[PDB]
Amino acid sequence: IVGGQEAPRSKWPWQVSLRVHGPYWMHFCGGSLIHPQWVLTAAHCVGPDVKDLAALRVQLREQHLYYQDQLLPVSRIIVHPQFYTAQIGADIALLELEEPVKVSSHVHTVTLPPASETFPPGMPCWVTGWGDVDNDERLPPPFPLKQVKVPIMENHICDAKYHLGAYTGDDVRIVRDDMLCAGNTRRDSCQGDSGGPLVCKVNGTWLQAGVVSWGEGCAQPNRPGIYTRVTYYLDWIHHYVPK
Amino acid sequence: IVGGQEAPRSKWPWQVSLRVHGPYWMHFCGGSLIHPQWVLTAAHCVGPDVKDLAALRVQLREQHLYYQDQLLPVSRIIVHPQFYTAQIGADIALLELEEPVKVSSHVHTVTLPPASETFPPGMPCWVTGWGDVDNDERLPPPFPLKQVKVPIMENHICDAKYHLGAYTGDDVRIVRDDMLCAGNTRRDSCQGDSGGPLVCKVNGTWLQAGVVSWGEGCAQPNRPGIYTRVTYYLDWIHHYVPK
Amino acid sequence: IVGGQEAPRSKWPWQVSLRVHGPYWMHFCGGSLIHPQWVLTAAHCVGPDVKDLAALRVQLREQHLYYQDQLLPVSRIIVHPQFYTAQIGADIALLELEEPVKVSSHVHTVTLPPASETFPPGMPCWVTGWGDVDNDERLPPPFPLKQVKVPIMENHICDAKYHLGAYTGDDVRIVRDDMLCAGNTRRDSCQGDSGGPLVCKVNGTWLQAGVVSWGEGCAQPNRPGIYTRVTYYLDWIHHYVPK
Amino acid sequence: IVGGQEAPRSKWPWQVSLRVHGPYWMHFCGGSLIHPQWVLTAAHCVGPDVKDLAALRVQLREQHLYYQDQLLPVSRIIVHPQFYTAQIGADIALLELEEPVKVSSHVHTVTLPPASETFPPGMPCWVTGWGDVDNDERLPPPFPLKQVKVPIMENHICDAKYHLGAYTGDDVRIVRDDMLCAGNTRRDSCQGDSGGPLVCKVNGTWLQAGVVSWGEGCAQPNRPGIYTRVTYYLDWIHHYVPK
Ligand SMILES: *[C@@](O)(c1noc(Cc2ccc(OCCc3ccc(Cl)c(Cl)c3)cc2)n1)[C@H](CCCCN)NC(=O)c1ccc(F)cc1
Ligand SMILES: *[C@@](O)(c1noc(Cc2ccc(OCCc3ccc(Cl)c(Cl)c3)cc2)n1)[C@H](CCCCN)NC(=O)c1ccc(F)cc1
Ligand SMILES: *[C@@](O)(c1noc(Cc2ccc(OCCc3ccc(Cl)c(Cl)c3)cc2)n1)[C@H](CCCCN)NC(=O)c1ccc(F)cc1
Ligand SMILES: *[C@@](O)(c1noc(Cc2ccc(OCCc3ccc(Cl)c(Cl)c3)cc2)n1)[C@H](CCCCN)NC(=O)c1ccc(F)cc1
Repeated sequence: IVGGQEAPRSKWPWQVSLRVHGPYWMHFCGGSLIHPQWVLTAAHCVGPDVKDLAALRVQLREQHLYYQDQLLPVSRIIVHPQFYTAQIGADIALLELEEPVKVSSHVHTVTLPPASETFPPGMPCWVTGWGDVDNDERLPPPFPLKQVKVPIMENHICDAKYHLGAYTGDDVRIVRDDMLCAGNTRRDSCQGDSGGPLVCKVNGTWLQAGVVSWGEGCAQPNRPGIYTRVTYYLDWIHHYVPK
Repeated sequence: IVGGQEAPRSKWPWQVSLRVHGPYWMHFCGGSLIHPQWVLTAAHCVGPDVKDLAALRVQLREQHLYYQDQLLPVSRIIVHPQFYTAQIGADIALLELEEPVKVSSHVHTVTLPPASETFPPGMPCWVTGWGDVDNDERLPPPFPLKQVKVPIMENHICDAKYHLGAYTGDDVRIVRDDMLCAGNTRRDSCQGDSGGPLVCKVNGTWLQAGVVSWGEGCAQPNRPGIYTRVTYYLDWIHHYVPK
Repeated sequence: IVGGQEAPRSKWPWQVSLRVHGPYWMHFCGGSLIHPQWVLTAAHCVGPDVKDLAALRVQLREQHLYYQDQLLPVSRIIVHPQFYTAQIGADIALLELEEPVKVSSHVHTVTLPPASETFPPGMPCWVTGWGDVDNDERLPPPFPLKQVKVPIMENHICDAKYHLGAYTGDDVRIVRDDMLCAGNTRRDSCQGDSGGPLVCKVNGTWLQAGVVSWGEGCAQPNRPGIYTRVTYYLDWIHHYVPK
Repeated sequence: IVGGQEAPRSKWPWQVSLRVHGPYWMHFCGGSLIHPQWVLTAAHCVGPDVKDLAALRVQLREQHLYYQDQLLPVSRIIVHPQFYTAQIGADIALLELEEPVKVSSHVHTVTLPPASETFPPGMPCWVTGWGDVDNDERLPPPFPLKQVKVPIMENHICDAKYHLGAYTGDDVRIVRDDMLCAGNTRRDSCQGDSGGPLVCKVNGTWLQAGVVSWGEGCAQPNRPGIYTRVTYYLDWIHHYVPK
């Protein structure tokens, strides 16, 4: 996370850390608990190539990475079949846990938005994770969960910005309709925030608008953060995850 | 180049090295001389973001990088306007030299194929360059120009291979119609060969079939090298380069 | 620590972590609390070149580095004036804290040996710290304090081992009389344990025999860990530290 | 080499490159040809631990590293038996080639100084090699042999400078009597120049005064370059090398 602050312990009870087997169980991406048995993440965290499920675990909400790990094994990785790269789109995946988790006020699911919600500019939205605090700058120990409030911008505005300082023709769409844009040169997600949630408070409910997907660096001029637009993939999610 | 050998001095008179300003004029990509004043390369070498022409030079055929440099300034970079990433496609660009080169038997142009030419599967073609000799393995000093014979593979077969061990749906195209495929787990192009030529000898003439574009690593199982299909972009090339 | 285990919370109440100012207060060396206002460490941690006291802090015993830091400022660095390199010797230094520590069962001082004490070969001693777990292998998060039992070895035997597979003449001393030797190819101290204590239980009391100094890598054949011999420098320590 | 310039082809016919077996025969130290069968270098380049001779070769003078290699195998490595570290001293070694080389005006031996020559300040002296051009700054391709004129300073002056900004007591000698000091903040040897020659022209003959040994970084304030003093080790050299 670029800008923002350490999250209060009572905020973001759906935040998860994805861990890869190595010298230790290392954080490589975020996710969100959308069901006691299901984690929502980015496809680019777990694909497009098929990996050994034994090499993956999930960690539920931790204030500080690694200090109190209780790792959960995964039974299934489901990756959107249209996914190949984040810039092409369909950057969305599901992890099925081997067992349902016990939910509480400290650890519980995020609400998915209804199909009609567009998340226009001036919506209050937050992105959370344990990623880099700037381009090529690691989150230092003790690895506190960060949050930052990011301004939403309309896709067409964001598309026009991505074309400034580029050879790409103005008519060749960069920011696609299954994507959502937020952030500026002080407030963004960064490497290690991938797969984590962008959440907006709508009529007193926290809704997941986005999955951290991609950008040209982090907090760079005319290069806002890009997110998988959750409303676009509700029917695909609801094929796997009970309502 | 993976699984290659050092090129004879008399072969590949069209090979060029692209150089970026730093502590020295470092090789970052290949190219081909298609006209005395024009170099053909990959868009991803020089875009999609706009670069300073002052930081770029061209070096014509060298047996060993850096030994006998005579660096040429570039007057214009023309990146295909449909280019954003190599996986989306249109991975092709033109460098206009500030002066035409005086051609010789040692340094001269490659022939572009006719629009009709379909380089059939199995045909023996060659790819050349000063790139890595394996995944994350640098070409050692003294940096000899390398060559490897790579068989052409039909797009449908190559697309099918990229789907093996992948979550991507079989009906979702990975290798697109403006791309061409060559190589196996012993013979491939690699990082630093980007923008360089894939050449095939047809009716006793060397024709440039491909521009080194992308792949999943180098010489990996079921991940052949992907190239920009030159026949696809002949009308765009001929818009700038005299016939 | 090589071949160790995580320390019980009740053990090694004198262990300290030395911290340098940067993007965070990073652990670079160990130390021991020998008096409420004094830390014993290696000269090579803090010399021979003069450093800014503002850039140094001390952290008293913590089970996991960085998690619950309470960083203590240092009023003075005293590096033995005969120190230039660890292999020459006098690898010993004192940090004077700005305030005396309030001692407890969890955090308190280690006992210095009497001048006469000869820690005989084969005696069970312990070395502790947050250093590497093998050659160029970092302690993973969450950075637990580690411990390993290492047998004391006679200087003459240790000197003889350093000469095996070396050009150095057998009559040319490598392990000097102000040094002490411990460890084998399964059990050693390593990079980041420097300045930490080697403690031995004598007549029911923990005595500090050694300060982690140097070696040829960690746990290498015929290259035991070398330590500053504390008994050798008692008169220098007691010049500054009340008895 | 810090400061100075590329050496003319006609200068330093005694300069040698030491090569270690890896992905390529990589330069790690310099040397000097003192006899058709013998190379003079630093002990720290080849010791104190015994290595496999098959992993070492010698390259005689080349203007550009790697471009025209004709590598020579070594029959013997002879390291001063008093050597353990450069700062302790006796930083001197001999390589015996398997065959005598053919000498010419382009490749020939350097003259050793007579026992009485002290090399006082104001002597014109040069140091040569393919080492770093500044602290952690590699010689760029094409790796030209560099030279720099370095001012000699008296041992006592150099010893006093090494004490400025240090804890080491003023009467604890750092610069030892078997060592020689040259350089300033514009002109020095650096990492990769180790084992190479410091040569001074005395009564129209080039004499090797020094072997590149050590320093605190390169061209740093109050830290001139330190060399093994060749006159100190003449009797040891003459045990092995014919006059
Ligand atoms: C994401 O934070 C991000 N950062 O890096 C990535 C890519 C990445 C890196 C490592 C891994 O490790 C997977 C290991 C593994 C092993 C075994 C098993 Cl079984 C499994 Cl499942 C996994 C995966 C993925 N993603 C950032 C966010 C940027 C936000 C900018 N505002 N995204 C990118 O860096 C990025 C992604 C894709 C792009 F096309 C461009 C940029
Ligand atoms: C290509 O060999 C390759 N290798 O690296 C690249 C990417 C790359 C990296 C650096 C640069 O630097 C140019 C910077 C610069 C600065 C100043 C100025 Cl003025 C200019 Cl013009 C430019 C450019 C490009 N490409 C390989 C080939 C793989 C072959 C496999 N068989 N391709 C990739 O590595 C690759 C490219 C694109 C992708 F989407 C994936 C993979
Ligand atoms: C020690 O564990 C060790 N590990 O690294 C060292 C060297 C070292 C590296 C960095 C620093 O940082 C000091 C920075 C600093 C900045 C500001 C301020 Cl204000 C201050 Cl005071 C300081 C210090 C020291 N030492 C190991 C133990 C090996 C045990 C093997 N059995 N020792 C070595 O690595 C070693 C030391 C000396 C040698 F000559 C050789 C080897
Ligand atoms: C020297 O230029 C220098 N630079 O690095 C060294 C140390 C060094 C590095 C690599 C190797 O390779 C060993 C490979 C090998 C493999 C097989 C076989 Cl068979 C053999 Cl024989 C060898 C060896 C040694 N030395 C610089 C010069 C500094 C000049 C400052 N004005 N010296 C140092 O960096 C240095 C040496 C010793 C010190 F105590 C401090 C500094």
